[PDB]
Amino acid sequence: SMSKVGINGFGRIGRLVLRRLLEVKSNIDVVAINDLTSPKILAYLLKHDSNYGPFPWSVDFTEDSLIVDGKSIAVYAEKEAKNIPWKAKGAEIIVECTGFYTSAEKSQAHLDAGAKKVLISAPAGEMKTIVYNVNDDTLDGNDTIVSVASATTNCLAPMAKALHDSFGIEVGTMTTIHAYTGTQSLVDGPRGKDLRASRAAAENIIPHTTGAAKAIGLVIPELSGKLKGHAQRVPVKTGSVTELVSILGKKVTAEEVNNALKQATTNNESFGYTDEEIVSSDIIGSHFGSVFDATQTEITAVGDLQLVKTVAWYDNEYGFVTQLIRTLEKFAKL
Amino acid sequence: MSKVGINGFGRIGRLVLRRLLEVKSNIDVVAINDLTSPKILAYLLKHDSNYGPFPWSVDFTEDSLIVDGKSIAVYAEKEAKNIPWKAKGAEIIVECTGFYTSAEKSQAHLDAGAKKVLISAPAGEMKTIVYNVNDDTLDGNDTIVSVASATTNCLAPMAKALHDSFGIEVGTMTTIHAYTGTQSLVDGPRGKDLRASRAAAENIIPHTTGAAKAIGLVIPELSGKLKGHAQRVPVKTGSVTELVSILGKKVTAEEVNNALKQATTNNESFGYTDEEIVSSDIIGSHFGSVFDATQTEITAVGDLQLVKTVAWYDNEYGFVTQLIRTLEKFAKL
Amino acid sequence: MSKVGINGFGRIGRLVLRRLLEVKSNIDVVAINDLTSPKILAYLLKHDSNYGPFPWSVDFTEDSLIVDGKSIAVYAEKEAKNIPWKAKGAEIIVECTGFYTSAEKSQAHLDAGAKKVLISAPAGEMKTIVYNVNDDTLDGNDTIVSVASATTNCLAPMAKALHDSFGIEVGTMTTIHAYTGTQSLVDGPRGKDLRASRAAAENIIPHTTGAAKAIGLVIPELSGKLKGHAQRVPVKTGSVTELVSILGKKVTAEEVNNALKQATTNNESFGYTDEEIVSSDIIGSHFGSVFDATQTEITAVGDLQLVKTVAWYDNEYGFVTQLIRTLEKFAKL
Amino acid sequence: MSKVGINGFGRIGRLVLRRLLEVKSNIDVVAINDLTSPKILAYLLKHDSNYGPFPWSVDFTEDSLIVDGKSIAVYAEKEAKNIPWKAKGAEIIVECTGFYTSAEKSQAHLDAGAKKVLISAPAGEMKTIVYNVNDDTLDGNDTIVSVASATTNCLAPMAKALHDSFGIEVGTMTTIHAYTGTQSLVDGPRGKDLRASRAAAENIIPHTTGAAKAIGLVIPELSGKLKGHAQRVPVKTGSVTELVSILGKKVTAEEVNNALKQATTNNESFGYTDEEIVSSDIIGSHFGSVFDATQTEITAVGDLQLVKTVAWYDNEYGFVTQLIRTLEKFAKL
Ligand SMILES: NC(=O)c1ccc[n+]([C@@H]2O[C@H](COP(=O)([O-])OP(=O)(O)OC[C@H]3O[C@@H](n4cnc5c(N)ncnc54)[C@H](O)[C@@H]3O)[C@@H](O)[C@H]2O)c1
Ligand SMILES: NC(=O)c1ccc[n+]([C@@H]2O[C@H](COP(=O)([O-])OP(=O)(O)OC[C@H]3O[C@@H](n4cnc5c(N)ncnc54)[C@H](O)[C@@H]3O)[C@@H](O)[C@H]2O)c1
Ligand SMILES: NC(=O)c1ccc[n+]([C@@H]2O[C@H](COP(=O)([O-])OP(=O)(O)OC[C@H]3O[C@@H](n4cnc5c(N)ncnc54)[C@H](O)[C@@H]3O)[C@@H](O)[C@H]2O)c1
Ligand SMILES: NC(=O)c1ccc[n+]([C@@H]2O[C@H](COP(=O)([O-])OP(=O)(O)OC[C@H]3O[C@@H](n4cnc5c(N)ncnc54)[C@H](O)[C@@H]3O)[C@@H](O)[C@H]2O)c1
Ligand SMILES: [Cl-]
Ligand SMILES: [Cl-]
Ligand SMILES: [Cl-]
Ligand SMILES: [Cl-]
Ligand SMILES: [Cl-]
Repeated sequence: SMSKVGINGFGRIGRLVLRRLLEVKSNIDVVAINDLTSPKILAYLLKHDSNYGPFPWSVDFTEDSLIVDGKSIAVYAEKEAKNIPWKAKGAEIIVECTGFYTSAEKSQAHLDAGAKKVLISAPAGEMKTIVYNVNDDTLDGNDTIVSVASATTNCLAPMAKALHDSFGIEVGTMTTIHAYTGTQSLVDGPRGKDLRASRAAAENIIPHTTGAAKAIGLVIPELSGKLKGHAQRVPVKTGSVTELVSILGKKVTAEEVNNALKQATTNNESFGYTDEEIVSSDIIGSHFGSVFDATQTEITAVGDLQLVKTVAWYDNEYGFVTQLIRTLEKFAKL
Repeated sequence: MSKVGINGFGRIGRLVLRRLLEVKSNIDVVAINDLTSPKILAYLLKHDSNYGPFPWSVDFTEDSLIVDGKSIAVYAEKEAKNIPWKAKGAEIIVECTGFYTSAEKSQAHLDAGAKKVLISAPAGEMKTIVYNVNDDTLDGNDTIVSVASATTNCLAPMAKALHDSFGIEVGTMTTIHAYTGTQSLVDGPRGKDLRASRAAAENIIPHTTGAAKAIGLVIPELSGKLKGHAQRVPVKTGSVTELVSILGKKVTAEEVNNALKQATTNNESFGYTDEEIVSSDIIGSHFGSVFDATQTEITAVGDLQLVKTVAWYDNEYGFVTQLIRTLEKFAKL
Repeated sequence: MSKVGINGFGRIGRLVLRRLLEVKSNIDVVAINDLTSPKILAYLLKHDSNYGPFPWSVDFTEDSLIVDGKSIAVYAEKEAKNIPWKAKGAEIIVECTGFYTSAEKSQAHLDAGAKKVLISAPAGEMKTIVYNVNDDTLDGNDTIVSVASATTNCLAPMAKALHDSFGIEVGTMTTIHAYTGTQSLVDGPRGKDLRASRAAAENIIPHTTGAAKAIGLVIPELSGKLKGHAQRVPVKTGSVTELVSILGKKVTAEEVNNALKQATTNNESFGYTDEEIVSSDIIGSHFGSVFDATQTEITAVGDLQLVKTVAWYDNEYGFVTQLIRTLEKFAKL
Repeated sequence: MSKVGINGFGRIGRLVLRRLLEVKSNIDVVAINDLTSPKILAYLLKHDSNYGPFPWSVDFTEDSLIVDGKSIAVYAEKEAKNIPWKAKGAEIIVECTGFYTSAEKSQAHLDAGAKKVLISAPAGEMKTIVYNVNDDTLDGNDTIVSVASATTNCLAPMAKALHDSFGIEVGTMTTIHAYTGTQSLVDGPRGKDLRASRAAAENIIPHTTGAAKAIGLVIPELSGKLKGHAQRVPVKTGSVTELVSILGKKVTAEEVNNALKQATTNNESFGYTDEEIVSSDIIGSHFGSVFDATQTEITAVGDLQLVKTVAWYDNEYGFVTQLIRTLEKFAKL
């Protein structure tokens, strides 16, 4: 069993990866970290978190390492993945969280740099892409580079799966009202080519493209090409919600849709259920990838024309991370 | 009837007066009712967190505002039946408190000596007006009317245009809506709406709204064919409405965009953009709705088609501009 | 041991219960009074926008909350003299409504059957306790006591240490303070504080506070020597207190900081940090005040010296841990 | 001189243009350098999250902006020496990038054919100007000059008036300051400054500034007498500076306010308010600083006296107005 892990990109997602690993007392062992800064700065960011608060374990550092819960972790500072000295500590599986290696072509650099497998924390083109407890059974021993898609995908997928299986989804469109992230702007200024991303993220509702629905065929093959959607990025720091409007393959009531979602969430560590009147901050630190909200279910019908709107919460930082880590633990034991 | 009183000199009520002054209306605000002192109403009029300084002079006396040199009586009667509207001859009441959103309740303004009420919110089965959609329905004998919600003013012009051009068979709405005074600053009781008891500037809060459900009051042919809800989020004003529809015809995005553009032409109430705007860009809008071509989306599989269309709105000032047009026509009957 | 009643199950009132259970306190909370239904209180206790899910089970009946399987009676009496405290034998009331902040007002809890009241806000000239500064001034005869504001609880430990080590000749205080429920979500009337009427999540808002003015109730040697005020800013909790002092002695930054470290040693109410923290890092703190040596500043010209000292506080949970420490001593008397 | 280039079409860079157009300056912006396309600078000039739509037409080509029907070249040179300032006759450079804050560094604008540079930030030991305090120190032989920070333009007028009337023997400043582009959107490395790495809109963030430390360049007799810092907070623009001074005379609050009223009278750079304003009320201010008499505070204990004076400022637009004033005068020498 491959127990030894490297994290590339010790950011929002990367830091939480470590946090979650120590929280579930995993046999997986983080032996090296690569970013662009000093151990001092990484230690400060790891110790102090604006969203989840103080790190639950001891954090200290050296000129070339972090010391977390008494255990030493090497820190490297290589912009180019192929130069990361992963063999020095035996980093076997790389959790790729930088945002700059989101393809097989790009992420294979880690293999050149001496790692064995790569798990990418973002969509990454047409490669094996896993949403745990939806399609993790498609994983095998020959998968060497894998994607876990976006938080949004981990939110949409299990909801869509439940619907697909119970009723059919003949066509649908998704809007996620999504917390702001590092790809957006603090103040109005250039942010590559996306004009909207240029705008101050905490002062606006900002429409934003996402591939979650578009590329859903990678997770649920039978819905391939049948979903579209987008994001409205809004001023909350983490916690998001996905709405899916579907034409289903069967006439339904709200109760029928809600019972089917309940069943699919039963005995399911990835996919939660609620009928409580919750709001976005209640999902912060969720250990699910998705939490279906029965109180938002809505059936609109005129004769035989039926629209069905299903809604699910997700903590796009930690909740997602819990999915990444479930996927990682299975990856390592193949 | 050129003389007006305002009940509820709140976010809507105050902007009502700003807008009347902005368009040099021959309507005359003579009286204002609220729950507080003139000092406090005057500070609030003078200094606005969303729109900045009042462009006119503002002073007060122990019973009045003086706005741009003109005296406006202030009353503090929590029951509308006790507002002395006849003292300064207030004929038309712009009801902006949120406590009289029905025929039965706003009757109190007429028992109190006014002739007409225009309610700044939905109010059941009464004439409900979205200006430049169904304003031709207003009548000389109408005494109590609604301008519905800001959300309704945003949805209706979009739904009207899609209805006329393609037909809407069924549809559902979500508005990503700026927070409002019906919500809470900090977590705490807010009557019986549990979601509304939560800190509004720190949460995405789902919230019910009749905008889609009551659309039949504005566009009879769409009666019962829409439903919808809001997601309240931390921006102070400026909101967006997404409508997802099954249309009566197969379409292209370009065809939808051009139909909509046609409907916005020479339309003081319904605006158009294909610029990559965000919500703060709608703050101060003088339209009730601004349709956004950049977010049009056609999802097609074989014969099936879903069409997502989206319009922005300044739920405060933009809605107010619709309220004033509706009031300018209401007063000349 | 003792049985308590909570009046005002609000931001402070709910966190009092959370903290009592977290420390496995002997105190049993037996009754709660507020203005609403058990359903609404259970919703609010369960789901907290600042601290997340309640760590215990929460349920309700028509007259009660059930928390970790223990029943707590719920009443809805706006006048404290009508709260049936005797029905469950609540002898110590934790007064958290904002409406009984005087000895004559909180007396009504004793007329209703309680023995002692601890008030969760400044309450005039009464025994006013900052735990680990002046908790020794409590005795078997006190029946109504105050714990001051969160700001007093931030200020008084810093001021006491400076007092004891160097003397404070005079000083002034400014706290950059999270917004609270006394402010407004949207621009609108809020009693006679004009500034409190303005949208709290969208402004820096100057705001009056007695923490400095009434510090003598907690540190008698400093009566009349300190003034200050707050700037309310848009963070939901997490506040910081700066104090500019002329000290009695003449000092280096290092020396100020050593004095404060000693004062924070084996002191569960008052903490120290030399880490570059920001306000969200204090959220959930089990201190009333955390002195920050990084912000210490000595400005000096000739024999003239200004000393600025800065301390953080979670005005919500942090304060509450102080209230609970004080509440535990006050029960045992 | 009437021919200017802007390096750094950022928050400050864009408002420079907006302001020159607002005052009908007979300076013309002929060229603009940044790191992006004309399409992106046009989108940004046209849509502003703080100040709304551009008041004038904005269009572009692949190498220019068309603003109010006039062409302005756009270049994208990382290094200032590589900028074709020569080409359109760029005489005075407004250096608003943050990256060329010295004489040596802004030299490069001269090495590429510009005469003068006006830097929009503190720039070490060079001629540093707060308009209507020390603009009389500008001469014809000046090439590279600074207008310091917004905080310096806030602090200087107030300090100047206190110094003239009473003397400041020593003093310390805290500015409660709107977040800027130098801070982080989410927790992440921002060079070596640990505090600047933290999410700016979710925290009160202590932060260093030289406004007080370098006041000597603006007010030579206050040299080395002041210190201070900032608490960055979650508002988008609009800040406030607090100064605690030991003055050279005993004073009342009335005496301190009248002296400030006098200094502000027919002073287009420095404003006065007796109204209970909040940060958003300063947004769009045409002053560098607005002294607020409602926050003046005198703490007296015998011969010892601390005086807190407080001034508001729009760190974006308000600072800009000072910049222009200085620019217009720099041009004519
Ligand atoms: N934030 C979310 O909501 C979220 C959710 C799910 C997935 N993701 C995805 O996870 C990835 C990381 O997101 P994030 O939000 O943590 O971003 P982030 O900016 O917080 O973190 C990126 C980290 O990588 C470092 N980095 C950048 N370039 C690098 C390089 N060449 N080499 C090494 N380190 C480098 C940065 O210094 C930073 O620590 C992205 O692909 C993102 O799309 C994000
Ligand atoms: N804010 C928006 O986005 C928006 C948009 C469109 C319509 N509306 C509607 O307009 C109405 C007002 O909304 P708002 O945002 O201005 O509310 P708000 O809370 O800002 O204002 C309400 C005003 O009414 C006063 N008031 C309350 N009860 C009263 C009584 N019994 N008598 C007299 N005055 C009383 C308050 O003091 C306050 O000044 C509501 O019906 C609301 O649904 C709001
Ligand atoms: N930062 C803080 O929030 C903080 C810190 C220290 C002290 N305090 C003090 O504690 C007290 C409460 O502050 P809060 O933030 O919890 O307020 P809050 O508004 O969150 O809580 C008040 C609660 O009291 C209830 N209430 C109001 N009037 C009542 C009455 N007559 N009878 C019974 N219940 C009533 C409300 O329904 C609400 O649940 C205040 O005196 C406040 O100054 C607050
Ligand atoms: N924001 C404020 O409140 C404020 C107030 C007073 C002074 N200032 C000062 O003004 C300057 C600009 O601040 P800002 O807030 O506008 O920053 P900003 O980040 O908005 O603007 C910086 C602009 O410079 C551009 N840029 C960066 N490097 C460049 C280069 N090498 N060549 C050309 N362009 C480059 C960026 O693309 C951006 O458009 C800073 O020096 C700051 O200290 C800012
Ligand atoms: Cl590489
Ligand atoms: Cl898509
Ligand atoms: Cl509905
Ligand atoms: Cl005081
Ligand atoms: Cl300094």
